[PDB]
Amino acid sequence: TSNNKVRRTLREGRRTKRRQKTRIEDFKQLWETSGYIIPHKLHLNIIELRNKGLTELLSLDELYCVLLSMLKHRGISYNAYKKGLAFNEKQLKEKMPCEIQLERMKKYGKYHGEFIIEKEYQSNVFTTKAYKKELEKIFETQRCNGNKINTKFIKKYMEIYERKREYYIGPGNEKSRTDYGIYTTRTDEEGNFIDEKNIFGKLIGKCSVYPEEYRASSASYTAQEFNLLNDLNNLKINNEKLTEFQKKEIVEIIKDASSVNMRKIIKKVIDEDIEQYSGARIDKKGKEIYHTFEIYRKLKKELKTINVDIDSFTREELDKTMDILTLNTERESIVKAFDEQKFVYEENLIKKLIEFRKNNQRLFSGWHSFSYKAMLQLIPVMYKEPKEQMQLLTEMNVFKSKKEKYVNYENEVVKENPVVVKSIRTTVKILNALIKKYGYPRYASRVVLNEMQSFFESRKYCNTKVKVKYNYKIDKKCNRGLCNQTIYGTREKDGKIHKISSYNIYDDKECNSLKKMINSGKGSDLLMYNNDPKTYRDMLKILETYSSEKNPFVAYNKETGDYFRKYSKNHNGPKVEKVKYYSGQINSCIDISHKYGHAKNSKKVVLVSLNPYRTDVYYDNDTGKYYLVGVKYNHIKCVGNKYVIDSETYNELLRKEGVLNSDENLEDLNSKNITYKFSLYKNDIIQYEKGGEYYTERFLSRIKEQKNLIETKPINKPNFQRKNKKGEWENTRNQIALAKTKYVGKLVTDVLGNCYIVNMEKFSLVV
RNA sequence: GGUAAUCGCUCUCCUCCGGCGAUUUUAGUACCUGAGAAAUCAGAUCUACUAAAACAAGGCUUUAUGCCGAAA
DNA sequence: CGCCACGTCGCCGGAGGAGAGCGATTAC
DNA sequence: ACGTGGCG
Repeated sequence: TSNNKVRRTLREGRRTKRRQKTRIEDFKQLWETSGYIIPHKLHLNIIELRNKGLTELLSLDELYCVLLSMLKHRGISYNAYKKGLAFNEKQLKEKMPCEIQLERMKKYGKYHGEFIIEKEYQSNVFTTKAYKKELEKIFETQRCNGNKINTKFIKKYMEIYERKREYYIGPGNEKSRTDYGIYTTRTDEEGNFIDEKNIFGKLIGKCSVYPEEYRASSASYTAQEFNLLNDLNNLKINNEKLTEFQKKEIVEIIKDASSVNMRKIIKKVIDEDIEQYSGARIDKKGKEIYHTFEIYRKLKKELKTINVDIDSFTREELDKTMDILTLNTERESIVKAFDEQKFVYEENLIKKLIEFRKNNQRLFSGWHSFSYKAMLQLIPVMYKEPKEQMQLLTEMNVFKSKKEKYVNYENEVVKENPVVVKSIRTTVKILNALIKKYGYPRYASRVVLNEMQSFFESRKYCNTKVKVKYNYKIDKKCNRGLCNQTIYGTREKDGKIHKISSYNIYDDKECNSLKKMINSGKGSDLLMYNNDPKTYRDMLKILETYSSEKNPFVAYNKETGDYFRKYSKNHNGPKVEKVKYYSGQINSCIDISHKYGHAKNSKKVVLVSLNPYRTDVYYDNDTGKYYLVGVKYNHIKCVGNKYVIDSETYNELLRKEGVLNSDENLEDLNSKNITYKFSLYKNDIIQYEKGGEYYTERFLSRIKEQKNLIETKPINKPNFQRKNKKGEWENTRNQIALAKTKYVGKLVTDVLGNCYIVNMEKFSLVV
């Protein structure tokens, strides 16, 4: 679902960012080990340094800065994007992208790939060929100008520069075993690591007859033999069926033919006129559907120029080579696969097959359903006995069943969409529960229906009529969405630290937001944009003259044409398109400013909207006080199995909620009779006694700062939180203070519907 | 009805390799305001432009085409 | 202290498997 | 969906 697509985008982005950091670090190491020192003062006018280096000598500092910049924007190697590519192509016939960006700076003062200007589409997404040409020019100029660079440095820098792993290798290396790439963590009997040649190979589907074998590639010898036998076997001519001798002769002729016209060939082999035709699959659109050997004829006409005999090839060698040509698409993988195959190939054949793959890719459309085992079992009996393929399939009746495992006794069905997997898991859980209690009377739909029918027909004396649970559960996992990204920068006003969000003017919704903020007087009181007093009333002047019911700036550039700039006698003011404004205080935050060089917990840069994990109801028998000590996702140091809250970052919430003082700790609880009464997770069940009616409600989380604040959900349905008025469902919250109440209770509820009352739990420092 | 195989045309899922961004902190310049004839200085450090770093909090040993980390 | 309105990340490009659906069919 | 200040 959208969530796994998100997980993927983040994983790929993280891998690319980490590969970029490694690139920069390796460049720094090469700079150190080559006899040069990293400078301390960095230059900002990088592009002008590129222009200088094209012709004139550059210092070590300038060269270091330009190389560091180059390693970050090394371009792409092989709508607005394609049109921008066309413009870079038409401008690259004379010059390199550095000069184009120079001109963009000179006449527009910007570089990035967003240049709506009819409209022109200047951009920054260039091609690696131009960057490499620029690097070659720069390096040659510096070398000819008596620089300190030696050829080893340029060669090694370009080796670092062109770091690009291949899509069929993935992450991990020969010492960093991960199950996401080629170098895996599984160990053999000797303890050595396991190494593959291509990742997609294991993903190939199984055969439809023998479920322990890999399918065949539809471009080989045996595949085309089988398909041409099926096609010519079905045809009926002159109310006579083709005989075995006729089948052999027609196969020999069609293999030996260059262009196929089976009306003519068939009348030649039969030696009899033709009055009627059946089995011919002429398209109503005007195409004569035939299964003649296609890859055969092209391979014959191609390899016969260099005079290489395909008939000299064995069947297994041809099938194997046709499989590798099907899967492996690049030169290196193909060469390694042909090396692994002990058969010896001339380099001419390798190049010949590679160009054949690259020019007629459409032939290798996919994999034939069967495997080579069933195909080799079928073809000889297909040739000897002139019978239809479907009947020959059921002769050995190899499609018996797969009920052996089911009569021996989820994973046997789960293995056969990451959402319906969970759905069917819940279905089978409930079915087992009801079976143990009492009672036994699409692609996914077909699979699940067949599995249920098979399982219920495996039972003895069963007469079940199978004629044709939305992931409620609970949450118990760690390492979920920790925070909501969006790094925030915060400032200070009269001793209070306020988080600052910028407002985009050029968005209609935000244009209306600024409209209602300015008109209500709630903007001028804030000190944002008050640092320029003259630059503020210009907003009002532009606004009230052109208020309307649209974006005032849109009409401003439509009528006047000029944009909005900063007050200046010389009209030198940079354009204003985004205006910051205060948001409010921060109470819940993640202290990050220590990752910017600032002091610990300086709160200069924060991240907001943390997520909850658990809250532990606490009860003392001395007076029955309430301590709904909550826990959030940040306080957990987990990875898969070690859901450890740790000793610290748990007593601090304990103390803030009032359980403990500065001295008392997690061991000073028995003294006041303090221990768990429950352990509530998201989408749990809790009891309440508001006003002495018992309200059984779903616990969600803790919010705000007020002590004993619980958010509740209607037991019945979370999708009906509180419908207050006639026909509106406001998402009203159940912010409630549990400072003065007297009861709380959990009802562990399995799917069958039973309710279990819970008592003093063990502890929560799992692993 | 159901099953297998083919051909052509239209949608979805998983995995991998990259690019352009966006948001922040620090620094420079412009824009503002004082001193100054101006330059330049100090201070504001709001609105942009340019560099570097951060980019789920955090963890590894494999010190590198390094690795994990937002879904059963 | 209790209410209730605000506000939260996008776009491209190359692959390769694996699922379906709709038309023609050949049949069990 | 659901945190998380401000303003009576």
